[PDB]
This record gives sequence, structure tokens and C-alpha cells, in this order.
Amino acid sequence: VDDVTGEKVREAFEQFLEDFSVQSTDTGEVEKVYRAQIEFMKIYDLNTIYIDYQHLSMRENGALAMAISEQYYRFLPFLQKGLRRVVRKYAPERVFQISFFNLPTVHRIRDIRSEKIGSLLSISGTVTRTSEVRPELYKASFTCDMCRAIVDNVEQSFKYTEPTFCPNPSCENRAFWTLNVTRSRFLDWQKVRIQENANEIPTGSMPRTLDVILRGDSVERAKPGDRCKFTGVEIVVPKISFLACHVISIGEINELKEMVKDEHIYDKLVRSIAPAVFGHEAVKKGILLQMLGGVHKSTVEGIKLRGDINICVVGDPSTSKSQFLKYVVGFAPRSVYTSGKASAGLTAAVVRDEEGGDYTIEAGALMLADNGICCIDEFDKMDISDQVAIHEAMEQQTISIAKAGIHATLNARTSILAAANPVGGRYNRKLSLRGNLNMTAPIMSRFDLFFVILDDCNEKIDTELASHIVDLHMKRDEAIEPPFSAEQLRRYIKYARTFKPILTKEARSYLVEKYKELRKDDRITVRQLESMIRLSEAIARANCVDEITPSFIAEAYDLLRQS
Amino acid sequence: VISIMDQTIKDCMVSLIVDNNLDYDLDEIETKFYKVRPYNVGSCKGMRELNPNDIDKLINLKGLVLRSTPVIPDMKVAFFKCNVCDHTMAVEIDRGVIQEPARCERIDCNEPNSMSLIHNRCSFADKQVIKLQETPDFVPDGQTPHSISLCVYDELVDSCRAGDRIEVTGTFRSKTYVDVVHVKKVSITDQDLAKIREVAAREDLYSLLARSIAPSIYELEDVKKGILLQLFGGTNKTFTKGGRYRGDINILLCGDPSTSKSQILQYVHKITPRGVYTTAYITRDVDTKQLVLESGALVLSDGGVCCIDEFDKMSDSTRSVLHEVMEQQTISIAKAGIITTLNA
Repeated sequence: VDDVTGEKVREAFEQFLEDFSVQSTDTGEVEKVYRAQIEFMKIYDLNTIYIDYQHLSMRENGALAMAISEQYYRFLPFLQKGLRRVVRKYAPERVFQISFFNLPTVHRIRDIRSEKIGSLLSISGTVTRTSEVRPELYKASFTCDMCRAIVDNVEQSFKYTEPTFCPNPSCENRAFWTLNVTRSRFLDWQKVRIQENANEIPTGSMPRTLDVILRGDSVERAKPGDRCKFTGVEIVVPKISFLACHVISIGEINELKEMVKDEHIYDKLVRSIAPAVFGHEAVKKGILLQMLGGVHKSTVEGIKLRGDINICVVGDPSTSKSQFLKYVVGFAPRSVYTSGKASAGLTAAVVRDEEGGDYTIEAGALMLADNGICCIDEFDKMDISDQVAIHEAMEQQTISIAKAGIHATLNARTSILAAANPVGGRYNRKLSLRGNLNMTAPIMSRFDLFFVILDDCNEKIDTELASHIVDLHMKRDEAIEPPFSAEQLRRYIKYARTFKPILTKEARSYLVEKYKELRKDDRITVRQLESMIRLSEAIARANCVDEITPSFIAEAYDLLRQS
Repeated sequence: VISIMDQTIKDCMVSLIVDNNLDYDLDEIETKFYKVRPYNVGSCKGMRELNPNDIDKLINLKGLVLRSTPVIPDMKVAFFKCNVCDHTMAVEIDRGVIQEPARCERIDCNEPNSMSLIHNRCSFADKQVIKLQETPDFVPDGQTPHSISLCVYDELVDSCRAGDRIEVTGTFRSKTYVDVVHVKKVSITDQDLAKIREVAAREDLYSLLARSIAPSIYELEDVKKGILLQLFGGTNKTFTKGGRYRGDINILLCGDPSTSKSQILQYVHKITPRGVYTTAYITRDVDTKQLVLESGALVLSDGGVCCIDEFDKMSDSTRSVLHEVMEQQTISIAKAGIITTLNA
């Protein structure tokens, strides 16, 4: 019933591609950019086009998009034949790849049913493992047993096929034709592993993973251990796999412009980054400034520097310092939490694949997050191997894996949130931080800020804390409630993240005196100076001011003096 | 009876349609199918009471699931195309066989030639085998916990996964398995309720229970009162999206030896329906390529109590998992193949 519907949908798709030219001068009326896109790729001949689904959803009141959207695998050669006919008529070794992107709905891996078999789908998640690219047979040149005649056979992406009848009536046999590789176009075929994101896992469930196939020039773009979003077709494999065609490295203005014009935003921000915790404004300040970094870019030579903020919390037992740990992971999308004591895995472990007996690098705790916060609870009960792997991952913003003869290093950006405890639990003011923390100097270094919490019997704030604890124990109390929700705070974090501010001369002249004042207390070296420099642009982004004044760096100087 | 109930429910529904004035609702219910999920049946003793006279009967299992295989597509229907003339034929299943037609039959392609099976255009029933750790209300002496391989089908896939206390019911088949008709992810007489209300109005009930919990031992008012209200539990309240709190107390006993300590440690194992006398661990199962969980101890008792003796002689490496379950009730594994925090 689709044999006469395929030519009509081919005519509709080529009418959509033929009736839309470019009239985009002076930001006037809109019309699609496809003919100039074909005219641009005429020189390079890659034929790996990108067609927006939002731009295709306006024709036939969306009904053309809804009919293509369910019968995509049954309409795909008609669409590529219509694309071939329009490039054969508008332009004079021929492979084609049509990619669809920007779907209005983002589907998870747990909502995949069998009602969407063959339809298009948007799958978001994180890549766990990757497979080295291999040639895809696609179409082969079979030769006959007696005719010696060439036949161009088209595979169906299932398994090694074979024709049935010879086209030339010189023979009618069904014996074994022989394969030929000259006249058989080959496309790189990669198989990667996608898995469920850490913020959308059900309670007690397992993060179920799946294998997704990818062809064309969409390969060698997906970086391992990065949140990715694919758009493709659900194809069954003799298992329900996936075929992707589009790759992207993923991971209101009336409210944002209203929130950047006032003057008391930062004071509600330090008490709204953790509304369940009573007290501890310094820890909330470091947690709020530890979500967004800055000035890492490129050194005047050619090496990247550590532009991130490392935050470590210490103190006595039974405090609310783990509550922040439970908040970050419940609010930040780029946040991976580990227990620490029960943990190579931290620094991205190595696992083998039997095809070539080849290694792949699993991110684990260390490389799972991108421009985010990796939070490690119980940092002092870990071993020596994972802590020197953390130190090897921290001196240079990269991680190295040396296994089976191959050495591979990669750029992983993370902000360590380390929760530690003393050797005896109770924090004594008798000695230094080094003998009480019980860890070596190097792993103690490259940490921008330390938060020490000590408790005692001070009734005036203690009765308020106990009343807040017993008032919290009810069905959704308003006591916890912040001055504004997280709804505008997420887009504010993203808007401050894409800002990129810079320092001045007065700030540098006050910074040299501040480094002398910090070194007069004396360990303190260049790393703490780099930590307060990185916290300066983070507080500049949080207060949304471009050129920084030294008065906002004075609060960071007071924060360093408070620690 | 399920096959004839599907016809009778459609017949009584169209009898309800014809009794009242309505719009065009008969255009979709004439071809729609409706089923029945019976679950209110009595308990059984797991797989141990499942004798061979109970094959193809309804059965119910209460326990926890440990491993969920990825849904596998089964082909309810299938497409066939004559590669030389392109006429399509849809075939359906019948007791597990798919007749493959040999030659074309249309009038445009009358010639005898070989068809081809296409699947990327055929609907598939989803099938999935799920590992289940069973635990009945009563267990015989010498019995070990069992791992039953149950199998779910369409419209029920990805609804049951590892980590929950699940009541399940279906048809026991035969290697043996259970074909699930229903899952239950959520969970006395009047004279007994009147006796409960009459015994709850007395003043000495607060000590009466502490005396009736163990009459073979001594007083132990604070200890017996604590284990009484420990098994009473408390109040477990949560938020809508990001908060949870459970009424719970973790108790420790220390002091002079040779008294009723082990007695209690056994008595409570004889009271709760879930508990081990001692954590679990995630595993990337390679056969199904999936993150299954495989356990006992505390993991099994994600409900009830869990008894540990000789706390001082226990190692320091395994104290870090109980450091999280003290007030956080969570498992955070960060190892090779798995970085997962879960309920415990």
C-alpha cells in the first residue's frame, strides 16, 4: 500500500526541497537554506547533509512530518531518491547520508517500547564504551558461476546475503555467486555503548545500557565519556539496536534580565544553593562558586591550565555536610556521586573487548562528568592507588590510561567535592591540618578551598537548628523554601557559564598584596593563588559583572581569610 | 478463561455502548482488544510447593528481583516481499511457527520466484527474562533462597526492575518458569479489631508488650522496649522529587557477655519476614550485556531488620558500607564497569 505512497511522499519531499530557496537578507522573511547547502558541498562532495525536523514540521500542517515519522524506514529510499534527483538536476563514486535533528521531545532509554520500531527517536545519555571503526559492506559486486557478469547487490543491514536469480538468461542457477570488492561502496561502521544518565535513574533501579550503531560521517565525532544525544532509527539486530545519524556534545529572558538588574542576588544565592542546611554560609559560598569556573583557556605558550575549583569539606561526625552531597547530585545534571570507601575506577578503568582483545577506557567516577562536579564521600578511607590516580588526573587537566601496549590520555574536566573526616573523628584545635587530615602533601595540594566545621554547645543557634530539624519533619514544609526556585537558577547558571570575564590592573595590584598577606600567615604556593584567581571569575560570573573590580575580590580574600 | 474473557468483556462493553446515546466510539472498539489481570489469589510456599500437578495454574511469588535482561523483540508479524516484483505479504504467529510462502501468487507477478523476509517493518512482541529472588511468608528448615527466571511480555516490559519488593502472579509453566499475568509494584476481622482496640486502651500495654515479646528471658525494659519500637518502625515520609526520610533506628548492644544477646539475634530473625544473619554488589553481566545486581544480607532486607553479631571483630574495609547505611540508607559503588548509587 506504500508502493504508490512512496512516490507521492518522494514528490512531497522533493517539492519541500525544491520550493525553498534563500531569501534571508536583512533578517526579513524566512525560507530554508538547503539549496545553498548543496551548492556549498558541491566542491567537497561529502553528501552528509543536515535537515532540521522543526523546519520540516511546518509543511502540510505537520501531517507530512507525522506520516514520515512513523514510516521512516519504509520511506527512506524514496527520500534518498528524491534527494538524488534534485542534486542530479541542480548539479552534475556516489554515497548519500540524510540526517535529521532537533526533535521537540527528548526520550529516555527506559521509555522505549515496541510501538516505535522503525520510527525515528531522540536518545540522550552517556557513552560508556566505544568500538573502533570498521568498513560496512553496504553494497557488493557479485559475479555469477558461468556468466562472469557483475551484479550490484544491496545488503539490508542484517547479515551476509546472496542473490537468487541471474539477471542475464544465459543461466538460471542458484549456486554460489562469488563476492567482489572493487565495485562495492564501503562505509565506516562503528558500534558504541550508550547508557542511562545519572539524574534520571529510578529509585533502586539499574542504569540499563544499550548498543547503538552508526554509519556515514557521524563516526569519529562522539568522544568517549561525554553526555550525548543521538537521532536515528530503531533497527533490530539478530536484539533491539539503534542507528544514529546526528551527533552533538550536549552538557525566560524576561526573568533573566530581571534577575541581572538588581543588587541583592548574590545574598539570596548563597542561602538558596542549599536551603535544607542551617548555617554554614562559607561552605555554601564555595559550593556555589564551585559549579562555575573560569579563565582556564590557553596559556600564552600552548598548554591548558587548571581552571577549575576544588572543594573539600572536613569536620566532626554527625553534621549536615553530607546533605550538600545529597543536594548537588539531586540538582546538578553533570554530577556523579561515589561512596569513596568502596572505590583505577575513579581515574577511568580499563576493560577488554574480545573482537580484537582490545581495551576501552571506562570513565567511572573521574571522567563521567563534563564541566561538572564529581563528589567523593569518605575521601580518607580510599587506597593509595586511586588517590595517586586522582593526583595524576589533577596536576594536568587530563587522564592517562596505559594498557596492552597503548597509551591514551584525554581531557577530563571535573571539580572534586571531597568529603573527609579525621583519624579520630573529633577535630582538635591543637595542631595543623596535615597531621589531622592524614594524607600526603601532593594529594593535599591542588585544592582551592578547605571547609572546617567544628561544633559545640551554643544554645541560641542550637535551639533554632533543632526547631528547624523538627519543623522540616512534616509533609513539604514552607520553612525550607528559598527566596526563588531552581527554575531560573539553572538557566542563570548556564547564562553565567557562557559569559567569559577578565581581570584588570587594579585587581592584579591588589592580588599581589593579597598573595603576600596569605603568605605572611605561613603550605601556600602558586596553587592557592591560582585557586583564588579561578574563584574571582566565578564570583564575577555569579554577580554577572564583566570587568572585575577589586571590591568583589575582597570578599574572596575575606573567604580565604575565613578558612 | 482469559481468551474467552477477552470476548465477553468486549461483548458487555458494546452492550453498555448500545444502552446509551454516544458519539463515534464504535469505530475503534470494534478492533480493539482488552485483557484481564487477576492477582487477588492466596499465598503459596514459593517454588517448593510447586509440584507437577500444579503446571498451567495461577501462582503468586513475593520477593525481590535482581536482574533485568534487556527487552528482546519477538516477531508477532512479519513482512514478505517478492524481490523481483514487489508485492507485500504480512504473516502472523501461531503457536510458534511462521509459514514462509514459497512463490508469488498475484496477477502482476504470476511467475514462480523466491520471496524475501523483511523484519524492520514488522511489529514485534517484546519479551524479557527477569531473575527473581524468592522469599515466602514461611520457609521450611533447611531451605535456601531460590532464583527463579520469570519472563515478561509486551506492555509490561521496563515496569519491573531490580531493587524493589515485588509481588508477582502468573501461570506456572514447564526447566520451569512462570508466565506473569500481573505485577504489584505497590503495597483481620472486626472482632479482632475490637479486641485490638480494647487491649490498646489499657495503661500497662507499654510494658505488657515488652513482657510478651520474650517471656523466656528476663526483664530488659530498655532493650526490649527499643527492639519493640524498632520493629514498630516509625514514620517514613518523603517529598515529591528530591527528598526522603525514614523512621528508623540502628541499634548496638555492648557490655557483659553470656546473657540473652544471641537469643534476641535469633528471635528477631524468627519475627521479621526479611533479614540475614551476618552488602550486595552490582555486576555487568556479559551474557545479556546489562548491569544486574547480585546479593543477600542487607540488600535483601530492604525491608525489615538485619542482624550482625561480633561488630568489634569485623574488619575496617567493610565498615565503610555501614557508614553510609547508618543514616543515608544507600549503596554507592564506584568500581570497574559500574558507578551506581542505589536504595538500601
